[PDB]
Amino acid sequence: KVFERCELARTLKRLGMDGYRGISLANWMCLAKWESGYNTRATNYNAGDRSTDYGIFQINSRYWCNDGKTPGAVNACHLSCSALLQDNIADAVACAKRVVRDPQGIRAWVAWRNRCQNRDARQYVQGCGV
Repeated sequence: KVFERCELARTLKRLGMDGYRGISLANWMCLAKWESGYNTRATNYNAGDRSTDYGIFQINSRYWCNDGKTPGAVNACHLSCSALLQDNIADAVACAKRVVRDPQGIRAWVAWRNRCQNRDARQYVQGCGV
């Protein structure tokens, strides 16, 4: 499913992402925008290390979910990576929450540093009623 901006904004808020571990909703919106373009079926194979990024937040199979083919991987979210490709994003959200409970926080995603950190991210939630 490809979410519309405000549609996703409202959904994330209801799932309790606003301010989760100090991360504003606008930051989560910026992250999903640059990782998948708000697309839940997005997948990306990293030929360099044999891992795959799954779903709306492009969560990596080496640490967060199990896909069985990634060498020396763990499954910290205790989820099949398949769960991160559903239209309902409840599981992807529960896993993103797990990722940021680690010391790096939102910085775990390099794309966040390049495209979101120290920027005016208001634009991602403006006019959405959240």
